[PDB]
Parts: sequence; C-alpha cells; structure tokens
Amino acid sequence: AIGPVADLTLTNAAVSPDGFTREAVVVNGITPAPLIAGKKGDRFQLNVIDNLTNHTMLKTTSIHWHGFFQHGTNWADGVSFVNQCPIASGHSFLYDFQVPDQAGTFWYHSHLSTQYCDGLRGPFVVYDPNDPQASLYDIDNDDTVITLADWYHLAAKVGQRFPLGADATLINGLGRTPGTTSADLAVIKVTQGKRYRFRLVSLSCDPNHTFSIDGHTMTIIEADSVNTQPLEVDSIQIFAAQRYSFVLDASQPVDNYWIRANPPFGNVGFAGGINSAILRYDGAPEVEPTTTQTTPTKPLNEADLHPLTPMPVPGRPEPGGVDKPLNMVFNFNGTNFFINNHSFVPPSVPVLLQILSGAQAAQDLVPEGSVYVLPSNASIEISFPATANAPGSPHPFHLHGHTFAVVRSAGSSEYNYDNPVFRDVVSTGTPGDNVTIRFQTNNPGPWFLHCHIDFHLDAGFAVVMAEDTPDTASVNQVPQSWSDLCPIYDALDPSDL
Ligand SMILES: *[C@@H]1O[C@H](CO)[C@@H](O[C@@H]2O[C@H](CO)[C@@H](O[C@@H]3O[C@H](CO[C@H]4O[C@H](CO)[C@@H](O)[C@H](O[C@H]5O[C@H](CO)[C@@H](O)[C@H](O)[C@@H]5O)[C@@H]4O)[C@@H](O)[C@H](O[C@@H]4O[C@H](CO)[C@@H](O)[C@H](O)[C@@H]4O)[C@@H]3O)[C@H](O)[C@H]2NC(C)=O)[C@H](O)[C@H]1NC(C)=O
Ligand SMILES: *[C@@H]1O[C@H](CO)[C@@H](O[C@@H]2O[C@H](CO)[C@@H](O[C@@H]3O[C@H](CO)[C@@H](O)[C@H](O[C@H]4O[C@H](CO)[C@@H](O)[C@H](O)[C@@H]4O)[C@@H]3O)[C@H](O)[C@H]2NC(C)=O)[C@H](O)[C@H]1NC(C)=O
Ligand SMILES: [O-][O-]
Ligand SMILES: [Cu+2]
Ligand SMILES: [Cu+2]
Ligand SMILES: [Cu+2]
Ligand SMILES: [Cu+2]
Repeated sequence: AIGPVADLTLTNAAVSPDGFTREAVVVNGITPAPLIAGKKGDRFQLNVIDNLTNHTMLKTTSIHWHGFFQHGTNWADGVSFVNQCPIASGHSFLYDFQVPDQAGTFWYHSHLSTQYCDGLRGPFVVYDPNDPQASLYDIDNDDTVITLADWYHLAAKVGQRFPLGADATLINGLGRTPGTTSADLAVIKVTQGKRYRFRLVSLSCDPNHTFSIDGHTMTIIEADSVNTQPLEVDSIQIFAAQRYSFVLDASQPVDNYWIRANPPFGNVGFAGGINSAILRYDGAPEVEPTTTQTTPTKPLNEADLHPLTPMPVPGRPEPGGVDKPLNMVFNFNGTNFFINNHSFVPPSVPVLLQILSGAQAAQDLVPEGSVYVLPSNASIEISFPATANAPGSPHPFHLHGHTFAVVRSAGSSEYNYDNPVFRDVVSTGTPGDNVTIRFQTNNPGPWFLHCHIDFHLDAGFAVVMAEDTPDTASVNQVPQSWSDLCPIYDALDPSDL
C-alpha cells in the first residue's frame, strides 16, 4: 500500500469495473482509488496532483481524509469552501498532517460536489503496532481490505439529481449489473484454518448495504475508527461512509462461498451474481460459489456495540444535559434539503479563511444560517429527529473533526449515557427515531456536519460547526500553498472548473 508519503495523481479514464465502459475520475490510474496505509504516529504527506481534463466530472478537486481529527490542520480537512478552495487542474497541493492519537479503518474521497461518485474514493488504513485486538486474528494486510461502492453508468452531473439507486455494487472494485451478468467478480482468498481481520469500508455515495458471507460469521472488533468489544454477527447493515473490522474464521470446508452486499434500492438481490463477490479457500476450483442464503439469526444492531476500552460520555446522564444542546430539524422543498430552515450553499471565501480574516461570530459568518459557533472545552449534544419531510431516509450523518458518542441509535427509544459506541457516521433512522450524539469541543476550527448521501450533501443537507473561532487562527497554522489556492481557483474560467 502507498503512503504515508505519496503522490495521488488524478486523471480521467475509461473504466469498466462491472463490464460496461464509462469515463471516471481515477487515482494513480484506478477506481476505486488505491489503499493508502500507515501506522499510529505517522506523518502523512499526500501530494494531490490534479490532471483532470473533464469539466463534466469537474476539473477542480478537493480531498477529504474521512475520520481523522486534523487537530491543528483544519486547512487540510478537504471540504470545499469550508476548509479550502479547490485545487485547480494543472496544479498540486500537499496535504500534510499527523495522526498521533488515532488508529483504525478510514477512507478518502473527493469533497467537492458529487465528484467522489464519479470515482475519487478509496480505503485508508492506519495500523496500530500494539492493536489490542491483534490476538483475535492471524492476518491483516492489504488483501483483507474489502470496499463497497455503488456504481453508476451515467455520471453524477449527467444523471438524475437524486438517482434511483446504483446500476451495480462493486466489491473490491468489481461486480455485475443486470446487463453484464458475466463480468468478473472479485475474489477474496483465504486459507483453511486461519483467521482474517477483514476491514469493510463503505465508499457508497447513497445506498446502504446489507453485507454477509454464506456459511460464515463475522466477529466485529471495530466500528468506524473505534475498537469495540467483540460482537459476533451474521449480517451487517453498513451505511454510506461507515466502516467495520470483523474477524472471519476460515474453518469451513475448502470451497467457494458467496459474499453478499445487497443495497436497499437500485438493483436488488442476486440474480446473475449481482451484488456479489467470491470468498475462495486456497485449493478450491476457480469457479462461482453455489452456496445459498441463510436467514440471519444474529444481525448487527448499533445498540449491541460498545467500546473496548471505556469511553466516557460527555455531560451528565439526562436529555439536554450538556453545555450546548442542538436539535436539527430537517426539511426539503423538492429540490434542496434544509437544516433548521437553511440549505447549505457553498460560499466564495472558504469558512476557514473567513475566520482567519476576523469573522468569529455566527452573524458575521456566511452563509448566514448554516454556521453554528461553539465554545471550547464544552460538552455538546445533537439530535437528528427523522421526519417524513426529509425523504431518502435513513440519512447517515457525519461529523468532521470528531468521533462522537451515539447515546441513542436508530430503532431504539433507549438513551445510553453509560457505555454507548462512539463512531463518526451514524444512521438517523426512520420517522419515529430521534438519533442523538455527544462530543467535547476540543478541536478548534470549522468542521462540516452533514448527511453522507452525496446527492443530499450537494443539495444543501449540511451545516458547519465552527468551534473555538477565537483560537482558530493561531491553532491552525496555515501554509502558503493553502493561501495560494483561492486566488488560483477564483481566476478560473467557468468551463475550467
Ligand atoms: C467527460 O465525462 C463525461 C461524464 O462521464 C462523459 O459523458 C459521456 O458522454 C456521452 C455522450 O457525450 C454519453 O453517451 C450518451 O449517453 C446518453 C444518455 O444515455 C442514457 O439515456 C437513457 C437514460 O434514461 C437510456 O435510454 C440510455 O440507455 C441505453 O443507452 C445505450 C443504447 O445503445 C446502451 O449503452 C445502454 O445500455 C442503454 O441500452 C442511457 O442510459 C445517450 O442518450 C447518448 O446516445 C444519444 O442518443 C440520443 C437519442 O436521441 C441521440 O440523439 C444522440 O445522437 C446520441 O446517440 C449517448 O450514448 C455517456 O453516457 C457519458 N458518460 C457518462 C458516464 O455519463 C464524456 O464522454 C467525457 N468526455 C470525454 C471527452 O471523454
Ligand atoms: C429529539 O430530542 C430533542 C432533544 O431532547 C428534543 O428537543 C428538546 O425537546 C424538549 C421537550 O420536548 C425541550 O425542552 C423544553 O425546554 C424549555 C425550558 O426552557 C420548555 O419549552 C419546556 O420545559 C417545560 O415546560 C413546562 C413547564 O412550564 C413543562 O410542563 C414541560 O413538561 C417542560 O418540562 C421543555 O422542557 C428542549 O428545549 C428541546 N431541545 C432543543 C429544541 O434543542 C426534540 O423535541 C426531539 N424531537 C423529536 C421529533 O422527538
Ligand atoms: O465527509 O464527507
Ligand atoms: Cu467522508
Ligand atoms: Cu469526514
Ligand atoms: Cu440524506
Ligand atoms: Cu464531509
């Protein structure tokens, strides 16, 4: 795997991951983008080189490193017009950050418009040389990463605004459509008698996926970047941008077994081997599995996940019991999503730059209603009440700059102020849920908060949490090339975007 120091060269290319050629945004020649790897304590120097030529999929770009805190490097967080202006084609930009206090399973993706959908999305793993879970498995390497990607035959700008689901689901970059039921499937090799730490990464743009492996169970040991107490399951519903590590014990008979990743909409089920890949034991014939689906008897619920090392819930054990409660009221006008009456529109001057220039109060920050200012070292609680008014539910909400406690999950009326799982992406459920989260403001800067369905994000389903605006300038020392981005971008012709 490349990294922790590396060149990420962006180009446009024809790809056919599911048997059908279309143009894509690729990274060092491939989509999904390649695995970036390093270890706890590393310094990542990822030099993004923009050589994109296709305006329809955007020649400009910006890259987010999903799940990293970026403490004191808010400039590198990637999010376009919040954290930087876009990189222009013909240019480079070095993302330079440290990961001193974090390990686990992450990913990276374009954070401009719906560009990540057109192919700029890949896995990112930070290994812990003293992983507390290491005794549970034998093998954890580049070949134990499993990615899932909803794949479209029409490009994101050319297609529907809220598309009717994917054409294919890609498992490790490969899969089938109804029209291409003899395209190559991905194969994941195992050896009988060994235990694998599989790191499952959703690169999804919209649908969630219900993931299983015939004949096998999965012992979950990590949710997003957070180590969990081991939880054995046999089906996982993974929402856009979520991750899980799970241990698979490869001690079934030597055979081919179907790996299944069924989306809630699009092309559903398994006809012709769609939404499928192959788990192949060494020595088995190199042929499709003939295993059949078993009804799950131990599906994953977020309520059953708890952290491995105790992770104390900020604030006090009762609703609204924190320095700053917020409630996020979703709505939708048929075109744009709205949070507390406002649809995020990206500003010309990035929010960070606004703050550096001296804008530190919510009323002086543009766009007016979308930016909330938070005091430092303060406990926060945010509730995301699902509503008939925000269609496309369940919406998986993501907070940059933080992992957070999920005190109330989707499908639960219970509040857990004691030992809830922490993570960075959480499903806000269906009408009747009031999914609720907590975190401490210990990370000065402006951090995006949004639905990770990329079509909803591009339609304004976002706000910005500008924490500690007074110390934001001094804590986030900016490099000259970051300063150079906006003049270069603002100089561009509309057709060169
Ligand atoms: C920069 O990047 C962009 C984005 O990736 C690249 O865009 C590609 O642009 C080309 C055209 O320039 C485009 O091909 C065209 O696609 C349209 C749309 O197709 C859909 O239309 C219907 C959807 O509801 C549906 O009927 C249709 O289905 C059928 O299409 C063909 C049938 O033979 C089959 O392949 C397919 O399986 C299915 O049966 C599509 O889903 C299409 O209409 C175009 O064909 C046109 O037909 C009209 C009809 O009257 C004619 O008037 C036109 O003369 C024309 O023949 C054509 O196929 C790609 O779809 C775009 N790619 C993506 C991923 O969106 C762009 O190329 C790139 N630039 C460079 C320089 O590389
Ligand atoms: C999802 O969860 C959120 C967070 O819990 C929830 O928002 C909160 O709702 C409660 C009540 O529904 C709000 O609490 C109010 O606080 C003020 C006090 O300043 C008052 O309006 C109320 O206090 C009392 O009023 C009467 C006393 O005269 C009593 O008879 C009454 O019982 C109250 O105790 C009330 O407590 C709280 O302000 C919000 N938090 C926000 C908006 O940030 C939200 O409603 C939930 N959404 C869904 C759809 O379930
Ligand atoms: O994070 O998008
Ligand atoms: Cu993300
Ligand atoms: Cu993120
Ligand atoms: Cu959404
Ligand atoms: Cu984001």
